[PDB]
Amino acid sequence: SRKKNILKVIILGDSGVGKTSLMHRYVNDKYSQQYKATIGADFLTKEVTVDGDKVATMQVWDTAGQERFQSLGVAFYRGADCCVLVYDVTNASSFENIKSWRDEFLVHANVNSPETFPFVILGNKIDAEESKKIVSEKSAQELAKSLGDIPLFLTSAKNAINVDTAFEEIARSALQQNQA
Ligand SMILES: Nc1nc2c(ncn2[C@@H]2O[C@H](COP(=O)(O)OP(=O)(O)NP(=O)(O)O)[C@@H](O)[C@H]2O)c(=O)[nH]1
Ligand SMILES: [Mg+2]
Repeated sequence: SRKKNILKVIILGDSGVGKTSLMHRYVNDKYSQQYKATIGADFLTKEVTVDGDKVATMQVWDTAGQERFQSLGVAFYRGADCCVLVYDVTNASSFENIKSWRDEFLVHANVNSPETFPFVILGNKIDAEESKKIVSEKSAQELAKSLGDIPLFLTSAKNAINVDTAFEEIARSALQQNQA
């Protein structure tokens, strides 16, 4: 009935990049222009089908990007099946911080094979005006390759662009990690 081997997904990234917006666009297909800043760590669940015939339940964990609001530490990272690294295409420092988030996860999630553990990078706010978008796709692809050929998706939680495609890959990678 209730107890399931869920697929545990952690979403990480700087404050302001749109992690909460992405979680709500994925799980509830809704977008609110103004969410409160996230404090601690909470999750939502979504039942999904992976690649046509596998049913699973995703547990998507949303986290606090601001250090003053990280009041739960990082122990909840353990047991994760996939880690999502979000940057804002309009914010260079959020992009520059992607590897430190990857590495923070790796130190504390106690995964057994860091080299094969699935990461997915999301460059969010691709709907922004072109003049505001300062992180290039080319630059993002270079980083994703350098971190181990991790998948990169450009998204908009606001306009519902590519969040479904991205989480299709998050779900398939999570399931593969969960079952291997
Ligand atoms: N243009 C645009 N703005 C977005 C998009 N997604 C989120 N935003 C804005 O980015 C801002 C931060 O969004 P939010 O989801 O709360 O970010 P967060 O990463 O959860 N912040 P925190 O880490 O503090 O909880 C808000 O102003 C939000 O409206 C998007 O796809 N496009
Ligand atoms: Mg948030």
